[PDB]
Amino acid sequence: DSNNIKYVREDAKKMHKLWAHIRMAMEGSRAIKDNAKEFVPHPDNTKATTPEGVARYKAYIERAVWYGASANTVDGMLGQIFARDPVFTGPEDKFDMLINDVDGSGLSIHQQARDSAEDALSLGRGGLFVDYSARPYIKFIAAEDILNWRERWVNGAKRTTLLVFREESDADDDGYQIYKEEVWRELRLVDGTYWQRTWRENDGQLYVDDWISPTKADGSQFDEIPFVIFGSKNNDPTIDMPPMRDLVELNIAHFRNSADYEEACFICGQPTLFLSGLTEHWVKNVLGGAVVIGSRDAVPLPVNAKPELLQAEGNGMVKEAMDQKERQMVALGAKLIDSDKTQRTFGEASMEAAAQNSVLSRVSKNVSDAYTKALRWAAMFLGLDEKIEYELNSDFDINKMSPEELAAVISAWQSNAISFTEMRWQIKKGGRAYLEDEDMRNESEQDDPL
Amino acid sequence: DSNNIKYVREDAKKMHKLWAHIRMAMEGSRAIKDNAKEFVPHPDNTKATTPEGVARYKAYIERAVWYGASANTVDGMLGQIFARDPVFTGPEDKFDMLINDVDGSGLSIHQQARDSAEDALSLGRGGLFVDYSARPYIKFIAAEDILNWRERWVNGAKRTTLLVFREESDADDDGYQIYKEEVWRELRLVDGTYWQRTWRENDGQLYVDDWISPTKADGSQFDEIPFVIFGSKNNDPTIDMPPMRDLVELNIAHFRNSADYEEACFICGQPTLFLSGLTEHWVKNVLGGAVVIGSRDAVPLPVNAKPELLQAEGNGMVKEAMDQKERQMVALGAKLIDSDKTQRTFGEASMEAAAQNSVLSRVSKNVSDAYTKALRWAAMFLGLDEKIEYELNSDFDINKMSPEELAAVISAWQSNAISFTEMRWQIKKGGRAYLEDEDMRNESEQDDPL
Amino acid sequence: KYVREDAKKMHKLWAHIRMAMEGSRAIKDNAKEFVPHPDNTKATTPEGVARYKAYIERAVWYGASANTVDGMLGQIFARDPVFTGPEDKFDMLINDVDGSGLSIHQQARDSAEDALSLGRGGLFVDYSARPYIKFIAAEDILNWRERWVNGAKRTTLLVFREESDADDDGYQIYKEEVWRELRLVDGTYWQRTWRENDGQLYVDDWISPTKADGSQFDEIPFVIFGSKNNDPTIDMPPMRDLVELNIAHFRNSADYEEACFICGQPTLFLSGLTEHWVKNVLGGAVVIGSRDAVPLPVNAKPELLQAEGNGMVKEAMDQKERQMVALGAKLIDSDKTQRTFGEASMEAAAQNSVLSRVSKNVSDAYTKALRWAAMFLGLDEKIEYELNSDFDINKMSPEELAAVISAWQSNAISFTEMRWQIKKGGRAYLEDEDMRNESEQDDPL
Amino acid sequence: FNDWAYKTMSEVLDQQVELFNGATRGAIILRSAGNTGDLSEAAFWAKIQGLVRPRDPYSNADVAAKDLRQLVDNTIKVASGTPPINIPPSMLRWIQKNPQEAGAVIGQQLAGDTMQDMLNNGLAAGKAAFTAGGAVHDISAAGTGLMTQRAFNAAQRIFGDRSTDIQVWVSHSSPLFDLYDNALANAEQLYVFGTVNVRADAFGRPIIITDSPALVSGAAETLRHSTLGLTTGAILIEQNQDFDSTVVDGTGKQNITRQYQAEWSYNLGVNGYAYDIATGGKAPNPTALATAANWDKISTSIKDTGGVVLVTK
Amino acid sequence: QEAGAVIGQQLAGDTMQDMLNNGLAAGKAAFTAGGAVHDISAAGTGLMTQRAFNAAQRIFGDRSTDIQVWVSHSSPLFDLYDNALANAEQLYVFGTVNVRADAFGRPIIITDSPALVSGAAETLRHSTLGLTTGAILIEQNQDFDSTVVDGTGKQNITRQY
Repeated sequence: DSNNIKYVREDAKKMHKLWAHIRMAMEGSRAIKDNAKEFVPHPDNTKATTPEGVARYKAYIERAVWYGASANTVDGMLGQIFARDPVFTGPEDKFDMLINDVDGSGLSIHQQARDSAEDALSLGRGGLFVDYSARPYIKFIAAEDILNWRERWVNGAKRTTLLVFREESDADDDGYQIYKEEVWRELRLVDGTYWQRTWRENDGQLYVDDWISPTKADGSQFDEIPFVIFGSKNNDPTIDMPPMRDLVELNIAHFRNSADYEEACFICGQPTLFLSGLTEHWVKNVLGGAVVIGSRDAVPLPVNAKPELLQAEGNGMVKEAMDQKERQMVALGAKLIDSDKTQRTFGEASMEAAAQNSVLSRVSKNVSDAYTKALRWAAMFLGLDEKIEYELNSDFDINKMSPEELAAVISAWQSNAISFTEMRWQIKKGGRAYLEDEDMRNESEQDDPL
Repeated sequence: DSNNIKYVREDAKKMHKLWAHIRMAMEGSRAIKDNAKEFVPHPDNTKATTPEGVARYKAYIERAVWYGASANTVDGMLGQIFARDPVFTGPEDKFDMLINDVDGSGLSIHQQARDSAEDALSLGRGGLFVDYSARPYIKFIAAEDILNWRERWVNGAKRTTLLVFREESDADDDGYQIYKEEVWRELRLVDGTYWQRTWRENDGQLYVDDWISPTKADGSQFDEIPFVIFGSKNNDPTIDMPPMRDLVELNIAHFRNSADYEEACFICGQPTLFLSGLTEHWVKNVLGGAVVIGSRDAVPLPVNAKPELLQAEGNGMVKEAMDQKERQMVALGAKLIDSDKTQRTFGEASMEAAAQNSVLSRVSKNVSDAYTKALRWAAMFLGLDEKIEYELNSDFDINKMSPEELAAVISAWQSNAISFTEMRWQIKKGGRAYLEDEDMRNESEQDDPL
Repeated sequence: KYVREDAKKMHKLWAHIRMAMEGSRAIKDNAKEFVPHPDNTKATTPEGVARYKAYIERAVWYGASANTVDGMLGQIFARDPVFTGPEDKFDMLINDVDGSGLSIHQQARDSAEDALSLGRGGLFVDYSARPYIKFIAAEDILNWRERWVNGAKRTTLLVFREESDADDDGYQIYKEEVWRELRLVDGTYWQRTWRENDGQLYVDDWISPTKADGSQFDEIPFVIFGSKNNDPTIDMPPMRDLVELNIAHFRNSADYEEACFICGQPTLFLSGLTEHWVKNVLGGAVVIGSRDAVPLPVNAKPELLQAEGNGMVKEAMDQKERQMVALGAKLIDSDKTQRTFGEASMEAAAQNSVLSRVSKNVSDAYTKALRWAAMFLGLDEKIEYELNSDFDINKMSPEELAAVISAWQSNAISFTEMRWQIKKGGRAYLEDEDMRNESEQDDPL
Repeated sequence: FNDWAYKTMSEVLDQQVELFNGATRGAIILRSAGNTGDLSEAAFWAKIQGLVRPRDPYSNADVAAKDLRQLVDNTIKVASGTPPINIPPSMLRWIQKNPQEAGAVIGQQLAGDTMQDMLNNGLAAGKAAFTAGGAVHDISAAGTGLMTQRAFNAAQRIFGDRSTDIQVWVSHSSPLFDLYDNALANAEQLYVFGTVNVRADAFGRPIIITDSPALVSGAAETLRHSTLGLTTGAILIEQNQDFDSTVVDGTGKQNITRQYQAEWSYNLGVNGYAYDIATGGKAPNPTALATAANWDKISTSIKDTGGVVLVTK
Repeated sequence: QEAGAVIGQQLAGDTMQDMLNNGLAAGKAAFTAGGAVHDISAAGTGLMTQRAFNAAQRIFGDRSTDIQVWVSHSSPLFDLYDNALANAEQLYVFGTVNVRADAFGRPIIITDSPALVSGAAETLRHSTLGLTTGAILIEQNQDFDSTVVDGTGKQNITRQY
């Protein structure tokens, strides 16, 4: 039944195909090979109908090679984002329960943030949900589970009124645990008040719960839904296109060219004799249906007989095309692969460092804003201090910091230009220290060893 | 009370094929050639039906060459992540028995951490188990042994309700006689209490333990199951896709191309005379079925007879495919192999070092969190301090520290910026010290003997 | 699926690795298993076996694996391993580790080569009175168990083969065997030994060794060190694929050498020749020197034929030599290629991964053995034996000397640490105590 | 991978099966308790008939003799299962994020159908036991066949002074539609438009609708609906928590056959009745359970047994 | 899993029984093929006796002390017990009448191996074999495979070990 708790917006349904292709590209060779029916078109439909043709297609695909550079691009981009740990501003012991286990599963907020950035880089959509059970939990919802949202101009303000996201959990309520029970959360906003329901499909029946308005420590309910949708473009529920679409497409084209190249290498890659000007009589007399080709074994041939070894030579057009695609892939982002043959002198990349890490900066800022909002809502649940921030690493291209860098930062701290916390964070940025600020303070409180 | 103690969640069953493939790639040429049917497609299955066909396939596989760049990659990454030793923060004399023999078999925690991180690099899945016998022990459970798990949302908290793992063991019977007995451990979380059963099957009979709750030194049982699933992505019960899959695919393709290349070189590699414009009359006149080809002896041929010494030329398409596949394996950025012909500008890799050492940083943080949590669980078992850490070697591309680096570090230590212990850890990192901090302080407290 | 590891089937792999290490002779008397016969029909025949002998004898064994292990040992073993604790009390352990006068450093080197080559070994600390730190080969260990008791991974049983030769009045070669039998009952160590006299196994009753104070033992005095980790389970040898590459290169070189022997010599190939012309002027003898010229009939084309270079066989041989260097195994040096300083600094960590792993494993194994020896003698327990964890060591630079002393004047490095720095850098040889004794006096001036 | 989503639109179930535990004021219990064998019998003390006797103080004469007996309850184990399902390769074989032993819709339908089969077997067994115990009323000759509430008052009459124990009715949809139609045209006007929509039976007993085939018999004129009223804990269903499912691939034919089969069991018990395992079988069929003459009456009084069945056309 | 536990518990002992029985049968066959056999059955009463052990020890010549263990059936041991109990030769006293190491300190390992009975009814021929160290060598190949395959189509799911 449509118009249900499980109805999905149209544009999400349109985007599901692209998201599936991106996920398959992230998975690797197995997904692409199993689902190669649409990626690699059959060379001809005539045999594609026949079972001999589908056997040939199976041999064609199974021989192919999946480069898998798009997944490496993501992994590399995520590694660029995440070095050391994101900083946290505000009380720490008063937010320690969130740091140790953000959703009661022992998962630190760092790892959930890493996964959120991974999904905002690969398919470019995610969501953070802050709920109360005493402790507030910050959920993570994949873009595949976001299925409904609604926008209104309430007194001229963009207000997210409705939002339904799919919630999943293994069913353990006695019985036999046939399948896992499945949940939907209907988040509604009326007259500046946050309402919610919980729809459970158990045994084929859609249970519903009474409307409840989660309330803060002081009360007053809410004016906004504690759910932020972060993407590659901006933190709005409107769908933002995935960063990895082009690379996935180039990778797929490279994969099909690789399939063609491997077929050519399999068939025509072996040198072959091709004895010309031979008759059946001579072959049956002296050759006898078998030719010894060793160094010490010689073979005679009749008059005007020309033996010529044949195999397809290199620098072919298929290889040329796939090399062009490899260049195009590295041209659109070099996080996927590197080339030791390519020599780049230092001091030139500082001009293009800004334009290149554009996706990194956008994703980092989006995730930082989303997590700051989520932590502020969690504080509202707890009645804590709102003036807090959780910003990720915006300083990409990281490495161990040179002695001159350390001298400069120390000189900056000796003058009243960089505070002690900022200097310590800068030193930890370059991998020259690991101890936290308070421990170092307490250790340096003592007199000099001497 | 319980269902079958062995039951593989279908995801683990799906991942078993890929895990076996990656494990056998780590194995080397032996495993690949023992199971070549799954990787190397038969050149002609019509032959494969025949017995001479299987003889041909055996001869065509035994000549192949296994590169194994994947094993070298794993080794390189493991060496980079465990250069020097992981540091432990907290009481050390109290925790010394967990450091020296972490499972009671004299295996130091550093070696077990190395093995777990190796499995994280290869298969992207692992597990640490902390139990109480008396003293607590930290187990290591491979990816294949964790055969089921469960996630439930109770009070809005992602909780691991069930987690059963097959713990391999051995029977030391009266004699010296090989028995292989298995122990299955089921971990349950009911009404917020941790419960544990062992299916001992000692003597091959029912020794299934009952509902038992291991209890802390102070008491109060447990709030969470003391078992952590660490992976390449994050510390989730859900499967984390292996970081080695695409390299293994590339090595398998390179292996089949190498088999084809070896067949071509063995058959057509040797030069062959290919005498043409010949007749049997002349052959029996002069040659007599034996041609001398030394420099001291010459052989004539009749009119219009053209000898053409033929051999397979170089730079064939097979070498081209093999070379591009090796270059692709290197492009992925993996430290599988090196090339002295190539040159890289120093200071250029300083920008991409963050992206290249991504998987290393992710596995470092994941395993560090896993071991920190396991050590906290053991501390709660024995009621020690809770704020303890186990911080793996985060800094990569390690090298002997420069005199400039030494001077800068000493200058920083003399200023109230970097702690003495931090400076000592840095000096040990660069291979400029070996004694312990307290040992050096005790020795150097005295004035200079002069 | 597939069996755990290789189902402890590293026996043939260890044999192959040992034969590869032995050199060209061991490979050449094993060509049947390594180099397949080109033709089975010949292989049955006697001219076929003569052909195979000629085929294999002309081959050239490259022998890169032995150089790989030699380089790895040289990198690991520079100066001497460091010993921590009472050196005066443990001198009678270090000098004669097993009663033969062989220093502990040389046995450590042997165990390091065993770890690097086939990834297995064993240290056994027994009590004769004087503790003896034995070294047991990989093939000698022939049983081990993993019964876990009290919820803890424990090694309960372990039996290893122990080798000796008898000096009977007559210099007749007598090979007799001893089987030490280590067992662990109720967390307690028991042993029995066997003496064999040309097939006379004399068994001894189970015995309970005790420490100097007493309390007997809690764990077996035996550690199995491997390239991977110090675990009873079999660890993969580090040079498995390396041997495969060497063997493939060897067979390709056999083919190449056959080609060079047969078709490497150019020949005249006097095409268009009539036997009448031969018997007329050639007379069954062609003089080819520059002093004489040979005449030929009408429309005859002499042409020198010799197999040229850049063939596929040498292409594959160069590919496999490149593969060995590409693997990164310090096996050969290349005068042709050059690498900028600082580029290899980044990958120095990865290249020395197996080096660091083996160094740490052997250091931990020897540390544990020394703990057991101290337990037997009732000495201190805080003793360590750490190998050289800093590979590629060279003569340290004068600016590095300035840095080292400047660091020692500040209280950031100990005097012994500074002396170890200088010694490892090849700038001093006398012991720190001796230098202190000499320098405590007044200046010469 | 085209839809790339679980097709929950599948009609996993249609009959309302929310009839367990508190959904029926505890009339039908669905505890999860595992027990062995094919029977689970428990014995309580029998009620002595002539416990109190007239006595003659002037002359006692002969002395009679009374003995105490022991009655036996029964709980027959019922085993169900799933026919071999050959899962089609289809095209929706992308990696399923959440693992399901059967995958696709097999378990999504299996949970609902398991609950439906449990409820149908329980209702059929209840009807059979009540018919074998005499707690049956057949109002079919009179009028249309179902009255507004006089039909329920007849069951109250049958059960007697302990009628307060009966507190819920399980009925097919057609009897309740008939009751609605009767209410709309109130002959004896007691329904106003505000209170024309009533679920209970004017005695505080809620009526629960279910379309179970166990409550409908015959067709055309012989079509009969069975409305049964239960006391507290009248029908007990005990899940044996022994579920086993398998996925097997068959080879040898032109194409592979990937089959699925599941297996489970549960117990049934009716308050105040025993299953005559001697008359029936070790593993009763749904026909055997619904068949009478296999359900002996154990309790001495019909008031002790839980449940009465009302038959209306 | 209780069924599989029963399978394993019986299977361990049964595998060892099969290995030992095959080893003993092969050893007896090889020794008979090599001519190293002595038969006391035809000479007088056919029963175990110390003289029988000596006569069997007459093989191997001077290097006969290398024979270590006399593996045999239980019935020959009990025949030896019967002979020793009624010591017609004043060798055994009651305190030393039960010894399992009769042959000059060589013990007598006892097992009911059907490979050693080698007979039936009254024409049975019990066979005992004395061994040196390493005489019978049994080498497992460390290739143990256990497979549980399920089948569907029947009234119940079936398994197969």
